[PDB]
Amino acid sequence: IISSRIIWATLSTFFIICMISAYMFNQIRNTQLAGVGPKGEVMYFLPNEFQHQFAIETQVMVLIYGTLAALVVVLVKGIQFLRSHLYPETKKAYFIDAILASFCALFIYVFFAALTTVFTIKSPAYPFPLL
Amino acid sequence: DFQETFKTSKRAYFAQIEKYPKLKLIDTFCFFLVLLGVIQCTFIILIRDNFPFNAFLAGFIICVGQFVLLMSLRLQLCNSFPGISKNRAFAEFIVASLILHFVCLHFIN
Amino acid sequence: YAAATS
Amino acid sequence: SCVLSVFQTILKLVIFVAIFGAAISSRLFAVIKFESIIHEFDPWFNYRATKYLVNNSFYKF
Amino acid sequence: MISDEQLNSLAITFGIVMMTLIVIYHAVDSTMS
Amino acid sequence: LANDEYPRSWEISNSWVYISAICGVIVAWIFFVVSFVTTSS
Amino acid sequence: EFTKEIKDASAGLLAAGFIAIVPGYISRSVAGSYDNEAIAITLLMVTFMFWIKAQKTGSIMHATCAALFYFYMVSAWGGYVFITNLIPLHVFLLILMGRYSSKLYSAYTTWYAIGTVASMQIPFVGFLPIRSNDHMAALGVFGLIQIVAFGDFVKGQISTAKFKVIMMVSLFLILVLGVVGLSALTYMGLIAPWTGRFYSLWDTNYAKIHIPIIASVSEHQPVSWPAFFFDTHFLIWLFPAGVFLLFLDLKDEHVFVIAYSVLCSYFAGVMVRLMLTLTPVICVSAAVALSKIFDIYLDFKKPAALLAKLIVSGSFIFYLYLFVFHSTWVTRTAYSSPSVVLPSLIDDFREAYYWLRMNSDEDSKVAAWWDYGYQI
Amino acid sequence: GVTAVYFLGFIATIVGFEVIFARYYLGTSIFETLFSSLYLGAPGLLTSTKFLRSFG
Ligand SMILES: CC(=O)N[C@H]1[C@H](O[C@H]2[C@H](O)[C@@H](NC(C)=O)[C@@H](OP(=O)(O)OP(=O)(O)OCC[C@H](C)CC/C=C(/C)CC/C=C(/C)CCC=C(C)C)O[C@@H]2CO)O[C@H](CO)[C@@H](O[C@@H]2O[C@H](CO[C@H]3O[C@H](CO)[C@@H](O)[C@H](O[C@H]4O[C@H](CO)[C@@H](O)[C@H](O)[C@@H]4O)[C@@H]3O)[C@@H](O)[C@H](O[C@H]3O[C@H](CO)[C@@H](O)[C@H](O)[C@@H]3O[C@H]3O[C@H](CO)[C@@H](O)[C@H](O)[C@@H]3O[C@H]3O[C@H](CO)[C@@H](O)[C@H](O[C@H]4O[C@H](CO)[C@@H](O)[C@H](O[C@H]5O[C@H](CO)[C@@H](O)[C@H](O)[C@H]5O[C@H]5O[C@H](CO)[C@@H](O)[C@H](O)[C@H]5O)[C@H]4O)[C@@H]3O)[C@@H]2O)[C@@H]1O
Ligand SMILES: CCCCC/C=C\C/C=C\CCCCCCCC(=O)O[C@H](COC(=O)CCCCCCCCCCCCCCC)COP(=O)([O-])OCC[N+](C)(C)C
Ligand SMILES: CCCCC/C=C\C/C=C\CCCCCCCC(=O)O[C@H](COC(=O)CCCCCCCCCCCCCCC)COP(=O)([O-])OCC[N+](C)(C)C
Ligand SMILES: *C(=O)c1ccc(-c2c3ccc(=[N+](C)C)cc-3oc3cc(N(C)C)ccc23)c(C(=O)[O-])c1
Ligand SMILES: [Mn+2]
Repeated sequence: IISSRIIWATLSTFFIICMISAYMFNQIRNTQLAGVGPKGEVMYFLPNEFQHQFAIETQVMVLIYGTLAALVVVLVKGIQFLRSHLYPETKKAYFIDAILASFCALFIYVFFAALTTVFTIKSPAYPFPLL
Repeated sequence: DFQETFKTSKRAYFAQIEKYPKLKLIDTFCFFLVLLGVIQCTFIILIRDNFPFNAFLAGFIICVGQFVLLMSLRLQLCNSFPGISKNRAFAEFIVASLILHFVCLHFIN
Repeated sequence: YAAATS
Repeated sequence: SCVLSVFQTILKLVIFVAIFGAAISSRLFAVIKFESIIHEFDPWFNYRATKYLVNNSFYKF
Repeated sequence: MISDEQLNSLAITFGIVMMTLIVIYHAVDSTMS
Repeated sequence: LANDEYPRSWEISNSWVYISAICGVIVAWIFFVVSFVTTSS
Repeated sequence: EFTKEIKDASAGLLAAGFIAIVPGYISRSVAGSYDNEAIAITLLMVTFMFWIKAQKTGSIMHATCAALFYFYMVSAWGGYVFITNLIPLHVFLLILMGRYSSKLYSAYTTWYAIGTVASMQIPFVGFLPIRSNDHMAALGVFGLIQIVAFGDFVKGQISTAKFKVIMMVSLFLILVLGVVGLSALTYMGLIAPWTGRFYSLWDTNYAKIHIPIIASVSEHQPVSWPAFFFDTHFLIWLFPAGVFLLFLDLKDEHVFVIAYSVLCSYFAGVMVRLMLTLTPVICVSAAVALSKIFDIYLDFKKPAALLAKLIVSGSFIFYLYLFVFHSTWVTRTAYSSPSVVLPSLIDDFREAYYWLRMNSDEDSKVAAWWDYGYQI
Repeated sequence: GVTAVYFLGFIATIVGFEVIFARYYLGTSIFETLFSSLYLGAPGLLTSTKFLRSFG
């Protein structure tokens, strides 16, 4: 049957990310899907504004939050599974696990830095920008 | 089908109530707690009025609450919970009962 | 945010 | 080990003292910078209702 | 009284002390259990 | 009208019925407790 | 304590540290703020602690303690209805996942009886618990939990799998009749309708259409994504994870946390003032996630292993210090401003009010807009 | 035996809280009903726990 923990877990986490990404706001408040810069370059984020947003903003934030949460989950639960699949030879395991976990930490840092940059676009004087 | 499970359960029940005497005291109490509630409801129907609604509720809820507390006791007494013994499960019952009796004597005004 | 008209 | 349990208990007591300090210190910016005054709109009414309790009685409140 | 800047320093000092002590608790608890 | 200025329960007949129920339950609960600690199983 | 009931004491310490300085809670609880939330969100956690202690252990005393603190919340704040609908929901889910026990019967029935009879003593609440839709979920789960318990008595004697769908069909039948009953009663006019703000949480456009005073107050508006960061930095990405990690290992406590998280995330998105109710769960969820990470990377008990553990733990310790700094800056900049005195000082409000207090007749009446009534 | 004394103490707490609640239904104040309860409860909390510990 379909009553599996993984399915319900992924669906609930996705719903939570959608709500924390102001998905509802895009609907009760009708907001222009995106915009256009001086060059016509689609501006994803409406800048220097704190209580207004475009609707591509929700999707970008969903990507960021989902990736960060996934990397945390992978770190806690999926290191060995990844080692089993990507490097099935098993000649060395401790060193491989260490490498994979360090890369996971590095990517968490990169994405959090991206999140902070994207926040500074909304409020242009945020003191702690994590670059 | 049903008419057979009936005798089966009646047998089991009377067996248990005879084996352990205390599991009959609670049962008798619960039965009468039903009657009192029914009597009050019949009164409310016989007169088609519920003027003291505070009073009516304070008199109906003390019965419902006592019933549920007794059943919690009977469940904790037939098969003890992991960290609560038969004694502690009687003292807790007493404390909850006393609190219910106070809030019910405060509701009726 | 407070109980006031916007 | 008994020693490890004693260490953990002392450490938790110190951690909680730090937590209380952090909370109060973060909350006192407005009281340190201007004065001790009730802020916002609703608290004003709440304040009045407490001065009426504290000055008359519980029954008259 | 205590100035605003000193209040800021006290708030941040308490926060850092708290976080370090919690990290030390977690490290000892995980290693020893 | 304040909380204490309404007619008391012992002055309304419907209240007489409900008070009777409350008293019967308190008295039966006391008897129950005495018997539950006395009677051996 | 509440986190110490879901994982360990370490996760509890992390959760307490997070909640102490978290900007989201700080916003409605700065020295000077004297609204109901100040004490209300404390009683909520206490009530939830006792509920979980009562549900997992199965004790009457802890359910009575939960009932008494629920009474305290009913007497303190007007958002007690959240508890009235979250504790039943948890129980309901536990019935559907097949995890009914006797600890559940005992805990829920004792909490419901004492809590409901005690929450009808506040004059404001009156008889709402028995005749209002918002308080009817509890009453459903009160009746339902009594069929299911009879079920168990009559599970053992049938002693075969005939009872499996013999139970399911009965459940569906009752579930249908009740909702219809509510609907019929509501139409007849005996049971009150859903209040005028709770419906607004589902019919988002409803407020402006009918109630024109609810849609003028800034508090009841949706929130843009930046706010879920300005208030719970770092924790906001780490919360959705903790929810998944608690979902991989379902326990009754975890079912509680999951339901709490989902419902409050929706409500917080739909309305700004309901963000505060979401801040505690976020902390708890973050506390679990970080604690799990630490458990796999702090126990120093091998060059590559040591290097990996240090790089991971160090990154997260960096994020913790960044959290402290961000929270303090946010608290100083935005949430610590007084309202009676605009910083320049501009003392016009107090000056005018004092003039009115000193040079006007004691019985005189002032006619201004509602916003400035309490202050006057 | 000696346990009878604790038994009487237990029964006296059990009936005595009810006497308090009746003295409350009939007009006495909440503060008097809150101090009487404390006085009765403390020796009752000792003697009832003792009866229950001995007998069981
Ligand atoms: C906008 C809004 O909102 N508004 C509102 C407001 O609000 C506000 C607030 O308030 C504030 N605050 C402050 C402090 O300031 C603020 O806020 P905030 O910030 O917001 O804060 P909060 O609130 O806290 O927060 C919140 C929180 C949130 C909620 C959270 C949430 C969260 C979450 C998470 C969510 C959760 C949930 C969910 C769901 C989810 C979950 C989950 C799931 C589900 C899954 O701000 C705000 C805003 O801004 O407020 C206010 C108030 O305050 C209000 O108002 C009010 O209201 C009410 C209601 O209304 C309604 O209803 C009505 C009816 O009732 C109607 O009418 C209405 O209508 C209206 O409206 C509409 C619309 O608009 C329209 O259309 C129309 O036209 C109209 O206009 C409505 O519908 C009301 O009621 C009120 O009024 C009242 O009051 C006043 C005063 O002045 C007066 O004047 C009047 O008259 C009235 O009165 C009444 O009542 C009262 C109480 O209440 C009393 O006192 C009086 O006396 C009266 O009463 C009388 O009458 C009645 C009728 O008429 C009756 O019922 C009664 O009776 C009763 O009672 C009595 C006394 O107690 C008794 O006695 C009785 O009993 C007797 O009798 C019976 C019969 O026969 C019998 O049975 C019995 O037995 C008896 O008893 C007796 O006797 C005996 C012997 O014989 C003895 O023993 C005893 O003791 C005695 O008792 C009973 O029955 C009387 O008769 C107002 O208006 C607003 O709205
Ligand atoms: C679980 C436990 C809780 C953990 C901590 C909880 C909360 C603390 C966190 C933050 C508090 C923020 C501090 C703001 C205070 C503003 C006033 C100020 O800073 O006064 C400073 C003075 O300072 C000091 O010399 C500190 C004095 C040293 C005291 C030693 C430790 C305190 C012991 C307290 C408890 C002792 C009882 C023992 C048995 C019970 C300036 O005042 P002034 O110039 O106006 O003096 C007026 C002018 N004369 C000097 C002439 C009067
Ligand atoms: C083991 C045995 C323990 C017994 C159980 C104990 C606790 C159960 C808890 C539930 C209580 C239900 C209702 C209690 C009513 C008390 C008010 C009262 O008393 O006010 C009543 C009526 O006002 C009310 O309706 C007010 C509504 C309730 C307000 C409660 C205050 C809220 C604060 C909550 C927490 C307070 C903590 C303070 C510091 C931590 C008047 O009283 P009166 O002076 O006119 O009394 C005279 C005696 N007549 C009754 C015969 C006239
Ligand atoms: C509620 O409607 C509301 C709460 C806070 C703020 C807010 C400030 C209000 C008053 C201030 N002073 C007079 C000192 C300063 C404020 O700083 C803020 C900074 C932000 N950032 C950094 C995005 C957000 C809100 C405030 C307001 C408001 O005026 O915008 C409103
Ligand atoms: Mn308010």
